[PDB]
Amino acid sequence: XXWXFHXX
Amino acid sequence: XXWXFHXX
Amino acid sequence: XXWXFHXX
Amino acid sequence: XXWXFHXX
Amino acid sequence: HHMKEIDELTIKEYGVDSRILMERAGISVVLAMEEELGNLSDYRFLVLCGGGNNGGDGFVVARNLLGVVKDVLVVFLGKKKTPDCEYNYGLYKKFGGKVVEQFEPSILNEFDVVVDAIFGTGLRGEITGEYAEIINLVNKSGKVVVSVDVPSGIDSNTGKVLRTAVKADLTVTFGVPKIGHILFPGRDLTGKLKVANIGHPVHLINSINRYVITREMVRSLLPERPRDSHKGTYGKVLIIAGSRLYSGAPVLSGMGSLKVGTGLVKLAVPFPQNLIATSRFPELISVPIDTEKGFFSLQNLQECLELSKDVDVVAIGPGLGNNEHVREFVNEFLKTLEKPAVIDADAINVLDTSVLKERKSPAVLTPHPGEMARLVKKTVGDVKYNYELAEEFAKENDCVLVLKSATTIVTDGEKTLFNITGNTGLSKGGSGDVLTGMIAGFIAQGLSPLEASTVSVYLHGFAAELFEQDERGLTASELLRLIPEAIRRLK
Amino acid sequence: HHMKEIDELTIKEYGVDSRILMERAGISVVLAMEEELGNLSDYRFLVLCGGGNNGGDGFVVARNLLGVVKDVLVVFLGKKKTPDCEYNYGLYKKFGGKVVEQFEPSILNEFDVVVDAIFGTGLRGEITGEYAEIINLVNKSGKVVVSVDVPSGIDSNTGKVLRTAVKADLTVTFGVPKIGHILFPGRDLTGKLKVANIGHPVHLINSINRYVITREMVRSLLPERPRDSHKGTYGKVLIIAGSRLYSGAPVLSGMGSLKVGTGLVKLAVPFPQNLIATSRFPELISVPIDTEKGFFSLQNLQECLELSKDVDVVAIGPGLGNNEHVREFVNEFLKTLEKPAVIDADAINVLDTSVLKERKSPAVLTPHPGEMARLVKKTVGDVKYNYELAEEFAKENDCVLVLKSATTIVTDGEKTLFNITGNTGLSKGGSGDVLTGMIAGFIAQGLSPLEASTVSVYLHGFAAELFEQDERGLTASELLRLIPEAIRRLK
Amino acid sequence: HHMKEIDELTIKEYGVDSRILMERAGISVVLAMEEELGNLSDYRFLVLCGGGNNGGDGFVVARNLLGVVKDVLVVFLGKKKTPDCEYNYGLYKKFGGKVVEQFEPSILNEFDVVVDAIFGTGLRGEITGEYAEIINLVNKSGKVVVSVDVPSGIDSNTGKVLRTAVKADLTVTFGVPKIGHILFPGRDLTGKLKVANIGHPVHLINSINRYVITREMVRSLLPERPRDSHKGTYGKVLIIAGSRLYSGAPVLSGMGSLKVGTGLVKLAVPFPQNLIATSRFPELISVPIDTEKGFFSLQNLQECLELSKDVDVVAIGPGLGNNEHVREFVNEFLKTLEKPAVIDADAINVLDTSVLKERKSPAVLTPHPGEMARLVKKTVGDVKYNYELAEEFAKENDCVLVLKSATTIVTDGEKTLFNITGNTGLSKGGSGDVLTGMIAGFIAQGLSPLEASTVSVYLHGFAAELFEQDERGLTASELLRLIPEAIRRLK
Amino acid sequence: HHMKEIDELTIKEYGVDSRILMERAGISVVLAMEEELGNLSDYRFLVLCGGGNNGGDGFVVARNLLGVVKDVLVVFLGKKKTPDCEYNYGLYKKFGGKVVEQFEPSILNEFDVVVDAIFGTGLRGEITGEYAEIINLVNKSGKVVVSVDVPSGIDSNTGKVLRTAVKADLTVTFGVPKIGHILFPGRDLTGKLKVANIGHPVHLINSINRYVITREMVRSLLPERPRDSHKGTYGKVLIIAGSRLYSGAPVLSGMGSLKVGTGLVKLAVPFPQNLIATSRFPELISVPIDTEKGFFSLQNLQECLELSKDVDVVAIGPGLGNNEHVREFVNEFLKTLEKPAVIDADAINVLDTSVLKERKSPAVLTPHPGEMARLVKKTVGDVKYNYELAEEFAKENDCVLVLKSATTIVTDGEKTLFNITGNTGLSKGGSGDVLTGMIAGFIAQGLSPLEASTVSVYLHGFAAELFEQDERGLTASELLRLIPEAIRRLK
Repeated sequence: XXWXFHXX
Repeated sequence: XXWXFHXX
Repeated sequence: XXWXFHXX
Repeated sequence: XXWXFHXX
Repeated sequence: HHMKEIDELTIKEYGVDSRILMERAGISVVLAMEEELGNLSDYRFLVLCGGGNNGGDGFVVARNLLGVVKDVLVVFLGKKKTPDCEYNYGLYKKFGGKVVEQFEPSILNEFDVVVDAIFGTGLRGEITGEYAEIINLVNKSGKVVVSVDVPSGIDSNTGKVLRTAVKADLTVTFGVPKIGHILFPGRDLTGKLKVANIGHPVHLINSINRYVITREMVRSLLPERPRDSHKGTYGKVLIIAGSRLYSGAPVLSGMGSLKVGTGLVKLAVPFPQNLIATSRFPELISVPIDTEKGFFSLQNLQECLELSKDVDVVAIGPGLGNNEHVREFVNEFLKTLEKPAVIDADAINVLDTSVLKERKSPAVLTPHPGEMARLVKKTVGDVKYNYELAEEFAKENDCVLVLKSATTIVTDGEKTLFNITGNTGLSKGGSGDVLTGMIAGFIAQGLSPLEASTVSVYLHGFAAELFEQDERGLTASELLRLIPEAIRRLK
Repeated sequence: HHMKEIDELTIKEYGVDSRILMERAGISVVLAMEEELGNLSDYRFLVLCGGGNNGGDGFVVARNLLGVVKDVLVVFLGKKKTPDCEYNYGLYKKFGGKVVEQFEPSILNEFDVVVDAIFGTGLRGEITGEYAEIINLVNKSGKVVVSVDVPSGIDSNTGKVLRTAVKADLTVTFGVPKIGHILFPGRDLTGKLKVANIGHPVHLINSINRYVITREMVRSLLPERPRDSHKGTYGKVLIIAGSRLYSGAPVLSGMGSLKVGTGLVKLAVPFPQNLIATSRFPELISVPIDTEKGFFSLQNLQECLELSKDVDVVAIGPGLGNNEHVREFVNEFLKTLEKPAVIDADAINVLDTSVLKERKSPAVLTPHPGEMARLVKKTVGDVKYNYELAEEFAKENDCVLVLKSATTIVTDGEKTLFNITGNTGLSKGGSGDVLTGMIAGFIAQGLSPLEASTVSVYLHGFAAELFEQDERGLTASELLRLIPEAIRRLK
Repeated sequence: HHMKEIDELTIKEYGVDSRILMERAGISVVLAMEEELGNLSDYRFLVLCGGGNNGGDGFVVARNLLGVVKDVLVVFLGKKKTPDCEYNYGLYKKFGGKVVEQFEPSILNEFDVVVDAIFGTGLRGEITGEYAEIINLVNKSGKVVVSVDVPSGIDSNTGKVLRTAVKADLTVTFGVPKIGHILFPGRDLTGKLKVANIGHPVHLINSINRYVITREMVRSLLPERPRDSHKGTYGKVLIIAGSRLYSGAPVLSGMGSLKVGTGLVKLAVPFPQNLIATSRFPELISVPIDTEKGFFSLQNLQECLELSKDVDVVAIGPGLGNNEHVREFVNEFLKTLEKPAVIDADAINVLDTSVLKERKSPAVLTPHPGEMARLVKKTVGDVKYNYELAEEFAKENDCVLVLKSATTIVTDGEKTLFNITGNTGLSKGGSGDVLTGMIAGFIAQGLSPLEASTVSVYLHGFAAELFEQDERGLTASELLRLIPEAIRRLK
Repeated sequence: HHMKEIDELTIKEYGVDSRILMERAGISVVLAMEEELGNLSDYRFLVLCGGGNNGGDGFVVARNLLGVVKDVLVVFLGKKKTPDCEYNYGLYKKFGGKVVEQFEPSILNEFDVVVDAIFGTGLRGEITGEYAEIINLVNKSGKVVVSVDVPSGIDSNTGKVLRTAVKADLTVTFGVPKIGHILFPGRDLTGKLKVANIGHPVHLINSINRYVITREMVRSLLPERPRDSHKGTYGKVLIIAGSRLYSGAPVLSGMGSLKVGTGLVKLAVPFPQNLIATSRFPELISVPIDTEKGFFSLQNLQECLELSKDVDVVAIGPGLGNNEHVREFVNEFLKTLEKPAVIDADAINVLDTSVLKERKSPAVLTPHPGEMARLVKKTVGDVKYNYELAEEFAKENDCVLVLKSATTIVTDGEKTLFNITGNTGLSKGGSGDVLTGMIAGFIAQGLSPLEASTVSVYLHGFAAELFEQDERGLTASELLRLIPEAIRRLK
């Protein structure tokens, strides 16, 4: 689940 | 983890 | 193993 | 747990 | 006292821009959908917005899905827009969002999720016209429905359907659950409820004097089981119940008291029906009451008062019957009894409420709505889920009122709690008899009447939910068995 | 007879330097903490030492943690030091240990573990003053508390709190458990108890004539189940119980006898209340006793004596009621009965103790402390946990006294055992009725009254602990069900 | 081009109130901490705020923790406050938040988490004075440190430390990662990076022409493996490498091409050093080049050009040596070669950049920073992580520059990508030789030079991370083995 | 410097009664046996005691088993008793322990465990007579043997057997391991060694300047792998090795350097033998050295010195051969080389030690005992396990001496470490070549020569232990493979 945050 | 949402 | 300690 | 004994 | 007042204070007094509260509300809806649907990329969203701040929240949701999911369309249904809904409409369009103002029925087969931001809280009027047509179509659509704040068409203060309402799979409300999420039909239409924190001061959130009863609250009210204890530590209950016609009621109440940890439970039951109780559960004390014709009467007043002397709480009413001799007995008994009373079933049915006002000692009344209706001489429809009536009744009569239903209302006129544990297995004779004993049990162990009522309604229902097979096969005996697992599972 | 005498003999007669005993005691505290906390490297230890040998032990602990853990500080609270405490203070300082003599309250947030070596065994006087202030702070600190020997403030000979006492997570005592670890409140304040072997001759350790009842002792007392056996092999019990008011008591006692493996159990219960027993458990024999008014009386003496002829043990008292006719009956019966008697509940309440002295045959009395209080005409507070009173009562009356409480005292006046199995689920009517039958059961199978009482109290309690859900939901019927698993789990 | 411009457009052009963006930023920090720390209730938070919008974000965080965690304190370090930081300071205080303006060193032992909102992005100047003292204390504190946007003291445009910077366990930035999160030392100081969506139009987020290379991007660039394929489908590579001194370089490059799926790989290596390659990997074609003294020279120009005719890409440089004859050869060869060239190691060291500008055919140069430094006649410190220099070099010379380091910069002067896969196992001879072949391999299979460089740097590094034991034991041969698992794991 | 001195200080200076130290020692033996044998109840113990303090410890053990196990017997073998042994003999008898003074051979079939407390540390003289007869019988008995302090008959300062010694399954020593537990044969005779803390000040325990190399020590010496690193960060090694006869040595050394994380490894090997290295491992740089006849000579001095200029460490010796031309070369090279040198194998065999004293730069010599013997012109038996000789050699020659054997001695003349990792798989050509490169590798990465030697010997051996099949099948190539798992397993 990716609406709020992306990784690096 | 409970900052945003409470249950019922 | 019980040389040193007994329980209750 | 290491109070009493060290290894080798 | 309520949420529009809390919003207003948060804005006017605390100084949070209303647009911020609105952004947070909308964002919270997205995160809630994400956690219910998983990754939202592959979904197509139809957002239906009114001109109110509910619609405004919907525009926030729509804007926040823009560029991030397969499709977004807003059907704006309102005639005018509030300032904050206008601002967010404005931003949605600035961000390249498509809005239409016509709801063509076919439109919803082009989408997976319907976000219902049409009407919010404090909608007062019956929905008719095209709004109704639209809501009916959505409900026939078989799409996933997420409602903003409350499903549109539900009265947020009562849970009643205003002619027609959206049936949501998920509802994301803000600050606190609303009475309409908690009472039926509203509770059914809400689906899964998430309560988002959208930035109100925690003080204001706690300014609210109506509560859902939670596991944590009950855990914290549960009495102490100090190791150095004796039977005496855990209280003594008398239960006055049963009749030649209703012989099993006493057994269920008595066993209800024991299963919640009461030290000593005594029944007074007309002989030989008293023997039924110890045959089933020999831990119980079931005292034979010699009666003329199988029912308590004034002939038994003195014996029951004597039995009351050496106990902490008296429960009365389960299976007593309803005749004039029972009436006389129940009212003289309660008028004279200087002990907390838990008044159930047939005792409520013959109760003179004057007697209740005149009592120095506490009482808990546990009516189902037909009993309440007869007690206040109103229709069931008047009394069912009528929390204000129950408050005023409790306040007037200095009692705790536990008005039973799928959502149970517990109130002392000052504090009002809502129980939402349970299932339809409790819609069966015997259930209430169990609850009655549990309450008396918890009072006996030292909880106030309100505390005992809160804890008991919660567990009674949670115990029904722990039944291992189909709920509709649940019976009171099995419910008794499940009580100690419910208590374990609290902790 | 006790531990200070054992220490003294070990020193003066056996020749163990008292400093060696002390080193071992301290070392044993470290190893016990290590096994409860795991690796002690990362912990900071606040050791609180008095000037007695308890404090001396604390200095050994502190010295032995020096260099090995994150921090050690000793707050020395005493005014003077014993020789061995002086020696060990001396060594602690030689090894570079920091000592302060002022307890500043803030000090305990700089530490994880409080080692309480302030007061040891045979502290007689009420703790007031700054000692109290310090102990209260420690108890409010929320730190891990390890007590040396006994939590400071507990009377090691009675378990009573001397105004205030330390509440320990762990207590490490030496040689044997002390009466104050075993009786409440002391037993609660002790937390987890470890009994360290610090070098006393094993002979002296066994010179002690008071014992905790252990699994191993009970395993070894449990009667033999030889394959070539018949009903007759396992004894016959008569249980005289019940009344029109207390109909379920007989069922619980009778079933208690059966669940422990008794061959034949017979109840004499007033009719028709006798029928309650076989409806629940048809394995039982429940003989109808024709009574005038629902209670045993002298009219039933002859019938009960006849029934007694063909059994090994008679249990009497559960649910009989307390009136003069019951009194007459119980005392004439016991005066005349030439069989072991287990005397419970209402039979104790009407018991004339003269009758008990005059009996050639054995007896076991199973009072809870209110029954004991009435029996010896003392206050409950006088009799509760009063092992010396119970010994003297047993010795005077040639009986076995099982004085029930969270810790149960079993004594024949010569040997005194303490039971520590059980939980607050046993603080509920019916529990005692079960125990009564178990005892009679074990006597019937051939155990002496004391042996039967030891085994029974242990299992009754262990069975309560095996209940699968919350203890407070435990009832006697469920306890009966759990007895055979308790017996299995012994072995 | 960058984030302050994106914020500004989002505000001024799109119309999002800057306070909303700020609320979202702060909220996003809380949710990120919640997901790293779990339930935040039991934590005590020290929030350190500057007067900039970073500090403003910190006030949002602090306000949002108010009432919800064990403790919150803001130490406000600024002298003045921006409007939005003032607004949020205002709200924090309105909500009952404690602020102090003095940082007492002891303060941080009263807290578990330090939220660093002191300095944000575009901090230009070296931090000295008490700001430094404070940041050093925080870094010595051993507390959990969460940085807002960037760890304070890191130049967000370069990753350089401005005398001193916070070392964060977690950093939550907004919109996109910043160059200072990606380049060292900044990348080390950032700890775990979360990139929050705080509401910028997705268009603007994608207006950015610098990117971290992600799994998904590489998955999508990976060439097709159509079932009906032959060796020819997957390209032909020539690799000109090796010398009498550097015999193993050719083997690693050649094997690098094969492991990425190239159809045919041919090495031209001075004889007999060419035999080393087929002894290790007989799948390779290793052509003997007859040389005067063990090194390529102009004597070999013609043979290498002929070999170049029947291949798609030529890789040159690994292990060639650096003498004048090699120099002459490399430059005449590249001047004349009408094929894409991957230019590595010693070929870069002798490269005349004029030759590179004058080439019609593409090139990729794979310098480590010492090679780059010599190539542009700058210091390593000038060139290391100097993405602007690398862009301008690529733009000027019409090449793709892969400037290797723990973060590798791949640029064609228009698009600039950052690789963050890998570990220190790649800091070992042979590593670069592998990468060189992979690039040529991917070019041969049809990827553009930039695409081939992106994919290769990513996998080369990911392959190092898949090594099963300690990274420092990783060698190039093992890296080759791991390449196909890296490719599998892409998909 | 040693343990009898530590005991003495602990007694005379710190003030611990020697009887306390002795009680602790004995107790520690019981707890150690308990943890090796489990519950000791069912065992029969034959304790064999001398008249020294070792015997005294045995009496403590015996006394402490009294009453607690199936049987205890002490055979007291001494003629006289020390004061503390007398005291503990005294207590053993007081506690009812049986002592005999005659060892009848048959006696040991009546027992399961032999506790050997006959001779302790600092036994100097060869055991003959009946003591020998007794020890031989015990060793033939097949009983479980626990030795107190050291197995009787082992010289605690050398590990040599004094004609005959007990072979123990378990040995419990106090304070620290003794040289005789660590060196063979003593290390074999010790069996499982437990080192008990019997109360010596931790300062004194650390006053000891000889150490076993532990996992934790090596973990802490392991160099840092900072993310922002390049090849250059991890050092450069030159390895001068190989000859026409010994072509594989260079490959193993070179690969040893790489597997420990060295950035760049270069070999200088006579051509064409240099090609062998890059065929096996193309990551290596293997420089062809043109030689007259297959061996290094002074003709190569200049080239090797040039190669040495651009590296951090030079390793020399593996596979060079031993002729006069090699001798000349090695010594002129080392005389002139201003870089740390790791000197192995054939380089040691031709080494002029004068050259070694005269060097400004550091050196590590890695002799096996035959190489050491030739180097100092002593017999292997003189030099094997001769830690004092190795110290003095290191001190005299300003080098680190790694004297290889199953226990490896690493010393710089001031600090002496003992490595006990490894197995007989390392007793095979190639093993030493690997270690040589590892050391150079660790020096190159920045560890001091002593640190690099400590870490390397430990890992080299631990890597041999990680081999998955029978140790005797271990070869150097497989050992190389296992190095990175050994490093991982450190952490």
